[PDB]
Amino acid sequence: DTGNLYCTRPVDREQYESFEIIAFATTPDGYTPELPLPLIIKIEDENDNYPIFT
Amino acid sequence: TTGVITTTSSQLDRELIDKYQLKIKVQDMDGQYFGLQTTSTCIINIDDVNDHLP
Repeated sequence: DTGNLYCTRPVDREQYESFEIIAFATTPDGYTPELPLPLIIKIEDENDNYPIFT
Repeated sequence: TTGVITTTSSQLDRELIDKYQLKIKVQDMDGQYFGLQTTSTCIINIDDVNDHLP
């Protein structure tokens, strides 16, 4: 209803790097009258993963 | 007319996929254009049958 765009849970720079997501608009009667918006979205890194003896 | 939901395929395996999502709406005015409309989700949990032998 307002196009505010959020994430649901915490990610890890450990596990992931970046993400490509499409935004799009649709009418209530089931049709798509305009072009979609590709989004680009990066995970950011801190030292937060510990050192560990081998 | 009744909101009873069914399957259309036998392409189900709990040994691979154990949940679905499905998106659904109800609408008045027998579905016409100025029929007002309200949207929900449902989840479909797959249960197990014995199709792997030991």
